[PDB]
Amino acid sequence: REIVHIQAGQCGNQVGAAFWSTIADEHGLDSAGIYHGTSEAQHERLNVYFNEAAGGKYVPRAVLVDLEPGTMDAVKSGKFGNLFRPDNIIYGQSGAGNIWAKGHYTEGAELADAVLDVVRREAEACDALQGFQLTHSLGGGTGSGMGTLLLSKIREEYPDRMMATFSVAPAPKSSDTVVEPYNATLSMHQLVENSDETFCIDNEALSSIFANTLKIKSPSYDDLNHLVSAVMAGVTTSFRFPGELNSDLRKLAVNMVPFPRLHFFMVGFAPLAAIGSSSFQAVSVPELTQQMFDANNMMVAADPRHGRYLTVAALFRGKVSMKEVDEQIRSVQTKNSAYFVEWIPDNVLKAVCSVPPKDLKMSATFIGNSTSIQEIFRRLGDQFSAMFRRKAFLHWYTGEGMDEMEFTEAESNMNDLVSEYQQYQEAGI
Amino acid sequence: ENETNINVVVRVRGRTDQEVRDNSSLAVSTSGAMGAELAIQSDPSSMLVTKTYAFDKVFGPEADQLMLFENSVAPMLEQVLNGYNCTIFAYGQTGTGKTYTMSGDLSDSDGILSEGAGLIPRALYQLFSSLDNSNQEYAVKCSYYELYNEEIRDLLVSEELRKPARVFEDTSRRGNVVITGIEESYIKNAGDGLRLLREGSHRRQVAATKCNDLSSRSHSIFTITLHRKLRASKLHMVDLAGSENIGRSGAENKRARETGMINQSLLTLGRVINALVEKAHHIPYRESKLTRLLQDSLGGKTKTSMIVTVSSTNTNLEETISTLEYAARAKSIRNKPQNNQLVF
Amino acid sequence: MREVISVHVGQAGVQIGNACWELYCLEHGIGPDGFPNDGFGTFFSETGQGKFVPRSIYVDLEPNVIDQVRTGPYKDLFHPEQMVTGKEDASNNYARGHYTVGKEMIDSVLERIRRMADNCSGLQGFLVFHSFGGGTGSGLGALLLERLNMEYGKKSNLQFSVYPAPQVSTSVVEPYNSVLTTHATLDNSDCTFMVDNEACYDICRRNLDIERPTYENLNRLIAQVVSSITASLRFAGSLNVDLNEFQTNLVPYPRIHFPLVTYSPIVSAAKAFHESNSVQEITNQCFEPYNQMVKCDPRTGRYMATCLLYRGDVIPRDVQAAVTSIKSRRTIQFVDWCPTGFKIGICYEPPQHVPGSGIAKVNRAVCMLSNTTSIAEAWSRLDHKFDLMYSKRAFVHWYVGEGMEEGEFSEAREDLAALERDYEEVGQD
Ligand SMILES: C/C(=C\c1csc(C)n1)[C@@H]1C[C@@H]2O[C@]2(C)CCC[C@H](C)[C@H](O)[C@@H](C)C(=O)C(C)(C)[C@@H](O)CC(=O)O1
Ligand SMILES: Nc1nc2c(ncn2[C@@H]2O[C@H](COP(=O)(O)OP(=O)(O)OP(=O)(O)O)[C@@H](O)[C@H]2O)c(=O)[nH]1
Ligand SMILES: Nc1ncnc2c1ncn2[C@@H]1O[C@H](COP(=O)(O)OP(=O)(O)NP(=O)(O)O)[C@@H](O)[C@H]1O
Ligand SMILES: Nc1nc2c(ncn2[C@@H]2O[C@H](COP(=O)(O)OP(=O)(O)O)[C@@H](O)[C@H]2O)c(=O)[nH]1
Ligand SMILES: [Mg+2]
Repeated sequence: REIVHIQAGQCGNQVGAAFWSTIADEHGLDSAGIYHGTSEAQHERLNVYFNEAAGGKYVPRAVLVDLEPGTMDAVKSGKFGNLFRPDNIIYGQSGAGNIWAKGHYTEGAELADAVLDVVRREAEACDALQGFQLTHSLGGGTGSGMGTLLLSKIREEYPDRMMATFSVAPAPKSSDTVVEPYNATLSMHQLVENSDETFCIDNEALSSIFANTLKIKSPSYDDLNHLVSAVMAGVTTSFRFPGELNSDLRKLAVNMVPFPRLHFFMVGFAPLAAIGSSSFQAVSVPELTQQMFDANNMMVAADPRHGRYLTVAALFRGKVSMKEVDEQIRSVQTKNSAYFVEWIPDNVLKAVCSVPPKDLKMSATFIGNSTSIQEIFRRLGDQFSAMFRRKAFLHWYTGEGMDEMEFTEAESNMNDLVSEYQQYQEAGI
Repeated sequence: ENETNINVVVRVRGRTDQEVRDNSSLAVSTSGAMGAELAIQSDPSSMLVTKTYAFDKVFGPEADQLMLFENSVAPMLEQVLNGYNCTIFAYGQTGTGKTYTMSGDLSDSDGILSEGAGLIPRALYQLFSSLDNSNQEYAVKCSYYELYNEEIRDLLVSEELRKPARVFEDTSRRGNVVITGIEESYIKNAGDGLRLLREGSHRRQVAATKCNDLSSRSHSIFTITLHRKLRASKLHMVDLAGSENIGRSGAENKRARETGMINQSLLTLGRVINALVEKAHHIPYRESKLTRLLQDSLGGKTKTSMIVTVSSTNTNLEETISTLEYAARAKSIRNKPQNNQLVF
Repeated sequence: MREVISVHVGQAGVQIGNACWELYCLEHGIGPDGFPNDGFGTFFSETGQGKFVPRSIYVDLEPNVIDQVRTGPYKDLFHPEQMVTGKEDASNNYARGHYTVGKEMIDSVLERIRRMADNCSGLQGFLVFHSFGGGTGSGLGALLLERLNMEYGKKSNLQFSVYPAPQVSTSVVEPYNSVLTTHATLDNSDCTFMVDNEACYDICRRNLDIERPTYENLNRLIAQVVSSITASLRFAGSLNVDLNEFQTNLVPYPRIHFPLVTYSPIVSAAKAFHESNSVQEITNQCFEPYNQMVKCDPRTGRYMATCLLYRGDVIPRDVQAAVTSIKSRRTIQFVDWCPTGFKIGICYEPPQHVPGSGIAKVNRAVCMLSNTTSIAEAWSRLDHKFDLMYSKRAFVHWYVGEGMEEGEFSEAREDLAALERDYEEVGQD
């Protein structure tokens, strides 16, 4: 059971050094790549991400593709440079320009032939693929313009396996570049169709965690990307160890997705507290779940209280039994009858992994599916609306060769993705 | 008028000698005089008699081409000459006759005409026939391609060319869902209709089931552009593939694509009319490429006909009656026929 | 020898099956090798040396829980060619379960049965227990009976498949994978013993006073009623209740074959100490609904036919003097057309307790089985759910997208409601 990992883009690069650092520490690998086992769980399921080599040397399934040749040297010539086969590392010369219409016009047309060729032997050298991760961004060009074209090949290539993309979202307020309403919705056009699902993450929401819970007002991006690697590990936590139930990446997506259009999700994590709030916190299974339904613990700034939960999958790392979970959720589904969908009854999935984390007693990885996500999209389209009617910031896309009316196709795709959620945010049928 | 005009007809196939003489199949369909509600029963003088389904034109294993064609297609052939878009498509279980319904025979006796050739070669000539004697200028174009696993292959050309990016909308109308990146061809007469459709219908992917060696898997779609004179009414002749069961295919992973993804869009064809029994706050037309194209067809500005070809042999009771609820539920939806003289 | 065999499909087949064979070996006093009442090893195949092979086969599509058995304290017990693993899980998809990946794996399983079937002296019938909620045991077990009852014909078929209920749930396609299974169980199985995960849990909270029970504490309750039926014959007792006899004393009609399970006494450590154990007060426990295995209301409905399997030191006249204290005295009337309602046998030897559960040693034990009319509120819980899960056709594209036509969804609710039309008709005075 292997999956294929892609870090397409600059944000793909700096999440991956945050990703694989907490994965290699989780199975007991060092910072170099040699093995140091704790018990048999770390001996048998290193067959999830890692291909073998001579001795106890392990190589992760990864391709890390960028167009900007600078920041790849921060992980190649930088630390963990002995933990990637440099044939897998592949990157051109010219920068994108924070342009969707350039990473999908010309640069993918000059790398994604040779990028996909490296993906060939990584896929063939396992027995059974499971998923195909392409954790990227939507803001800049490389993570988006290649992030769609490298996506759209694989559905034409491997029409069976699954897609788990962790594309980060632009912010309604704290946005970072100026091409964000164009560089999102073009990528949102390709990502609704070909991707199986995605997990949105917004930085403006992520800043609210450190400003309310951990009480740090001066973090770093390297500190911030360190936090998302919880739920990166949190998804395949149920599989990489001896579990008790419902252990698969597929067992999530077969019943987290009611219709094959919506596919989008909200992410929460628990517990987390500063060193001042450390010991005074207790670690209880009812005490965790009350954190997981707060709007101060989500990774997208849309209010979940404002919407309704279609589906909820709870994935727990540690020592936790069955009705410990549910009996607190019983009181939750009484206090929140305006928050649960009625026409889909019994909307709670649960998943228990029987291995604790490091330096923790229990943990709770949360997957949510609100109807609040259309509001960010309506926020995104409203940002799109004033940007397009003037047709400013335009000829750096058509000048590369994308059609003018092709945007209106994407907005019509974008608007329709918004337009399915208003059935269900007010749903008595 | 502006009524609830949605045309639905049912014509079952005929049993063979080995089937019912072994199986003693259902007694659910009549000899097919006119459309009337029959029954749902098996072991009829016993405790399985449930209900009937109200019909428009039920026909048993008795109906022929010109019995159907003069009453179903021909009152809408005049609507095409009247300047209106029309839509005709068939549906049913696999191996029942819905490929026979659109394109039936390849006899093609080119002295005069063919016999039993299906609705499209009857609607081919009988639009070229009446157009020859109505004292106006005419120009005829067509485009014939297929739909297969969320992909489009041009059945007009055998070359390996496809769409550049995506299916396009327009800012002119809402009912347009235009498909560029694909060729339409010019047609002079009735003698050029079958001339391109012959090799054109051969370009599709006729797979082989355990049941039939002819029950294909693609979605044949036959579009017509009529530039008579200044005006143009597009006409949709659409084939649909079958609702394939699990065990009656022998399908491996190469066959499961044209099993699963085909049934994926046929299920999608369910909810796009299951949401029109009450027409709530969203109409999910954009779920697959089969229903984006039929957006102006299904409940839109276009007159729409529908064929439900089922099997009367007891190969099932699962979707023996389940497929007839599609015409039964979504009968009562309305449209709006609009005129087309394109002002230059 | 009155021989029996086992199969196990899904993790419910594994985890209940892990607890079944543990409790068996302590009854027959064997460890991994054996022998640290004379023989009677109908569960076991005898080798020429002493390593008794349990007549069983585990079937799972995902090699996760099978590694636990092949590495834990029971890898030195089984026949490692018999423990067949799959490649990729059904993953809560009955179409993947019953048809697609199961077809590519049944033909390394069905022939594996036949070698174990042709080694039988004379085989009576056997047991196929799994879950309805999950993927593989719902789907592959559905094909596993119809590809067996086609072959072996007049031989008996039982199943102890575990059943979902609205309080505690794990997956959210549990309405779909139950009612898509019950077509297979209607015409293939002679009988089934459905059991809840909730009433199984609640007795571990109330009548065991264990605060947070785990699944092995759930399963050791479950496997004990399994021991109290088959191997109850395999101790020499004063009476005999044969596997044929359940197929006479509990089934008036070929469709009414859904008994319930009730076990007694289930008393924790500090409470049997300070308690006696009569014959009569323990049979009084049996007709209390607090020892019930499926969340139903038996005092509302009537009983078509009952069965009481006593274990331990039992005199057979407190059978008769106390059964009329239940039958002739109490409020809960029987069916007017069933004239007696009771069948009862006495097995002399005591039940065996595990040394690591809250349950304690007791000199007598009753495994109540009864075909009631109050189980009609079990199917109404699912068919009301299966209604609203279907009325918008949500979560259907993961089934029809695999190959199942929707025509079974018509016949599921048509047959299941008509199956409830016999409980309202036979139970109608
Ligand atoms: C103390 C503690 C949890 C806890 C609950 S009860 C108990 C006893 N311990 C957390 C770890 C908790 O696992 C997360 C989710 C660890 C989450 C990972 C992030 C990076 C840290 O939580 C974040 C605050 C940090 O960057 C620093 C401050 C460096 C970390 O040390 C903080 C930090 O990680 O400490
Ligand atoms: N009785 C019992 N039921 C359990 C136990 N653990 C889980 N279950 C039930 O088993 C269901 C899951 O069934 P599975 O065996 O995993 O189904 P599957 O087809 O094997 O699915 P996967 O193997 O996980 O792909 C859960 O929904 C629970 O209802 C247990 O210890 N005892
Ligand atoms: N009503 C009918 N009358 C006479 N022949 C029929 C009829 N229906 C089907 N056939 C015969 O059935 C064969 C064609 O198979 P067909 O039944 O059309 O498949 P299908 O139902 O259309 N499936 P598919 O092609 O996958 O969409 C030909 O031999 C036809 O003559
Ligand atoms: N360093 C860092 N930046 C992030 C992260 N998530 C999102 N971003 C920002 O999101 C935007 C996306 O830009 P990006 O695709 O990386 O730039 P590109 O090189 O043009 O593709 C930039 O402003 C990034 O800084 C993260 O985890 N770390
Ligand atoms: Mg057909």
